This record gives sequence, structure tokens and C-alpha cells, in this order.
Amino acid sequence: ESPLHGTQNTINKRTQPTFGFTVNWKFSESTTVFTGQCFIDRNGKEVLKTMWLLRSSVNDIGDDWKATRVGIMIFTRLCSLTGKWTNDLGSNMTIGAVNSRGEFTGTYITAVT
Amino acid sequence: ESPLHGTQNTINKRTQPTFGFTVNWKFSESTTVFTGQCFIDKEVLKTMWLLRSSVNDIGDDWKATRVGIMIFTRCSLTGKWTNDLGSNMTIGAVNSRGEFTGTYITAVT
Amino acid sequence: GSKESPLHGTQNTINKRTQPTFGFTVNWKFSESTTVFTGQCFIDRNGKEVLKTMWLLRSSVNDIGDDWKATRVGIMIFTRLCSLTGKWTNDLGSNMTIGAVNSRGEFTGTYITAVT
Amino acid sequence: ESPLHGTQNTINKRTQPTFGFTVNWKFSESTTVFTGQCFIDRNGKEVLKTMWLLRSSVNDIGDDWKATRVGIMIFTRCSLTGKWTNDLGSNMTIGAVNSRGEFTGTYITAVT
Ligand SMILES: O=C(O)CCCC[C@@H]1SC[C@@H]2NC(=O)N[C@@H]21
Ligand SMILES: O=C(O)CCCC[C@@H]1SC[C@@H]2NC(=O)N[C@@H]21
Ligand SMILES: O=C(O)CCCC[C@@H]1SC[C@@H]2NC(=O)N[C@@H]21
Ligand SMILES: O=C(O)CCCC[C@@H]1SC[C@@H]2NC(=O)N[C@@H]21
Repeated sequence: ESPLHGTQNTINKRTQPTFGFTVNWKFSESTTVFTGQCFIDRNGKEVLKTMWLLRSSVNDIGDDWKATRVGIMIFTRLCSLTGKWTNDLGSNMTIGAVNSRGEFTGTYITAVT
Repeated sequence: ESPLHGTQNTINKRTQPTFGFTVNWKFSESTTVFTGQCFIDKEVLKTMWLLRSSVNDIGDDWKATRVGIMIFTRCSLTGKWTNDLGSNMTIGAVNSRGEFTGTYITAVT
Repeated sequence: GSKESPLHGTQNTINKRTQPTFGFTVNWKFSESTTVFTGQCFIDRNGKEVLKTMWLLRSSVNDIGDDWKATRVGIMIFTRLCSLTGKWTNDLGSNMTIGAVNSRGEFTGTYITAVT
Repeated sequence: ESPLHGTQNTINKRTQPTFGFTVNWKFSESTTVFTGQCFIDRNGKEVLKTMWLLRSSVNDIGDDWKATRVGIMIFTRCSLTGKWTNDLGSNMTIGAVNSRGEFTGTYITAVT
């Protein structure tokens, strides 16, 4: 498990907020950021559609150009962000309560490396 | 100003940590996340970002995310940073676990 | 439901054991935009050939000051409606036809997007 | 030195057109795609502002998630045709652009 920390937007309540979080990897020098929005899909299921940037560490500023990978992640419950979320890769995460400023913490387990 | 919340990687040394943060925009319903690395030789943050727009329908999700880069100049994340879009950021003390908060001002929309 | 647009690309391989990577550009005929797609063909759990791609959609901006916001990113998985040649479809409803691939790896085709 | 080709969009006859190209790397199995726009900058210089996706060949559909890198590339010496260079030390030359927006060129990468 690595800790995650982020926020969900609080501007309107007329939609399901966008959100972003950072996973602060505890087994490597990398960081990953996720950003997305929660939807009620056509079948009634909550879905988090996110995209992510995975930042690797480099030792030389001249290698900076190759340090960022990008991709998607769709999470389904195991539209409050709070709870447990799973993915098809087998990765999963837990999000705690969202407070009045829209902040939340959680934990992330990656099935893949 | 909009609040940012992130974490700096604390694994091993490292003189030049990676990091990530999320800016929760206070004038828009979107969210941006930045990730990158703090270099020192003079400190510079080289980041890439994803700007997530809010969409009304799950049908529109495909077009909701823009991407780009941002270099900030005046390795610790703590303190004041600027860039050449004219955007400014202030970052507070970093925790032993690596968590930080701050504020972000964007010069462009 | 859109106008068909041309696409042009190349595939790249050395070791026959892995399927080639490829990229292509779609030259949109109803907009000022350009999209590039890159990815690789796999055989699904299923059966099935799948093109797993990611894309960058470049909008036209008038002012270089607005360059920062001109690029969208996402994924697209295509399945036949592991050769690139033939007809491919996706979850949005978008459709793609790719012609024969030449000895240089070059290929062309047509793209119809069901979304804008 | 590696081959590229792509197309420029001329749907509005823009003096600052968008474009994209594929670079077919010759001594690897990777593919990079670039997309951007040609600008006349504030100081009169031509500048290509682009972003790229670099795709690695992976062995297994299960590693597909880690196969794509992203970043920017700004080229300076608005026509695409000619010689262009960047901060990394890389060099590109673009051929003639035909009536349909199509061009080919070569890309000498300085980094890997
Ligand atoms: O390898 C590292 O240094 C950290 C692990 C990165 C795991 C990535 S982050 C995006 C993708 N989605 C996942 O659930 N795991 C991978
Ligand atoms: O327009 C919005 O919805 C929020 C403002 C977005 C600001 C972006 S985030 C990436 C880029 N870097 C900046 O300093 N500002 C812009
Ligand atoms: O809107 C435009 O200017 C051109 C249409 C682009 C459609 C995009 S490209 C990425 C994604 N995949 C699709 O099949 N449609 C969208
Ligand atoms: O690594 C490979 O397998 C092929 C070389 C990749 C070169 C990349 S593409 C983006 C960036 N810009 C450059 O001029 N070189 C690198």
C-alpha cells in the first residue's frame, strides 16, 4: 500500500465533481497523479474515469524528456469518492472521507509494476 | 488563488525527488494534476500536467483531458515558484511523510 | 456521422516475435484539427486482435499564447468489425479502414469519428 | 537518421497550420508520433510547438499500460518544409508539402 492524497472540486454541486490525487509510491522513487470524474453510467453503476501520469526518477536533467508515462484507469466499486475501488488490471484503492474543503486521503495497491 | 495538495517522494536519498500535486481550481470546475521532479545545479521543477474538464455526460469523457508541460523556477518544493506563462505558486513545509499544501495562481485560462 | 478523413502512418518491427508498433495521423476534413494515434496490436484473451492506442488531438489556436491548451490526450481500443490492414471499430462508434501495408511499413486509410 | 511522414491540415488555408507525423525509428521497434502547430512567434521566428507520444514495443498485452511516454518538442529553424532543430540536439528536415497536406522527411534523434 502507498498513501494517496487529493481533492475534489467544490465549485458547483450540479455535476459530479472532477478530482485529482497523487499516489506517493513507497516502494520506488516514482510519483503518479490521477485526474478524472465520477459518473453514473447508463446501467446505474458508479464509474471513475481517470487518466494518469507516472513520473519516474532520473539522475540527469538531460533525461527529463523520457520520465513521464501516460495512460488511463477506469475504476468500479469493489458518486461519493469515499469507499473501495477496483480495476481490471487488479489494482485497487480505498478513499476516506471527503471533508468540507473537498480533501481526501486514501491508500492505493498496484497489481502491476 | 487556488489550493494545491501533493506529496513528494521520500524514498532513498534523494537530492532530486519526484513529486505530484493536485490544484483544486477556485474559479472553474476543472482540476489539474502536476507531476515531475525537482532538479538542483539553481533549482528547477520540470513537470507535466493533466487538466481535467468537467463533462455533463459520460459520452463526452473522451475529450475531457488536456496535457502539457510546465517548468517552474525560484532541492525542496517549499517556497515560491514562478513560470513564463506568468503563473505563480507558493508551497509550504513538506512533512516527514512528504505531504505538502500550497496555493497556485494561474496567469492563463 | 462525420465526413470520412484520410489517415497516414507507418509500422516498425525488428523481432517477429512481438507485433509491430505503429503510428498514424488523421487529417480531419471537417475541422482545423489533427490527431495522431500510436500503439500496438495484441491477441486478446478471446480470440481477438486488438489495437491498443493512445492519441493526441491538436486543436488550432490563433494566438501562440494559447498554445498550452491546444492538446487533448486519451486512449482508443479498436477491434476488427495481427495485420493492420482491414476494418476496425471502437466503443464510441468510430470506424477506421486501413489499406495494404508496404515494404517500408507505410500505410494509408480512412477514419470516420462518431464523436466531436 | 529515421524516416517520418505525416500531413498538415489546410482546411482553412491557415498561415499557422496544425500537423502530425509518425517517426519510424530504424534501430529500435519504437514509434513516436508528433502533433502541433506552426507559429509565427512574437519576434518573427517560425516555431513548431508540438507534443509527442513515444510507443515502446511490449511483449505481453499485460504490459500495454506502461508502453507510452509523453512530452513536448519545440522546433526552430510558417512552412513545415526545411531544417529544424530543438534543445535536445535533435534535427529534422521536412520535404515538400503536396496539395493534400502530405509530406515526408528525416529525423536525426540526439537522445534515446
Ligand atoms: O512502478 C512504480 O515505480 C510505481 C508503480 C506505478 C504503477 C502504475 S501507476 C498507473 C498504472 N495503474 C496502476 O494501478 N498501476 C500502474
Ligand atoms: O481553466 C481552468 O479550468 C483552470 C485553469 C487551468 C490553468 C492551467 S493548468 C496548466 C497550465 N499551467 C498554468 O500555470 N496554468 C495552466
Ligand atoms: O473534433 C475534431 O476537430 C476532430 C475529431 C477528433 C475526434 C477524436 S480523435 C480521438 C478520439 N477518437 C475518436 O474516434 N474520436 C475522438
Ligand atoms: O527511444 C527510442 O526507441 C527511439 C528514440 C526516441 C526519441 C525521442 S522521440 C521524442 C524526443 N524528441 C527527440 O528529438 N528525441 C526524443
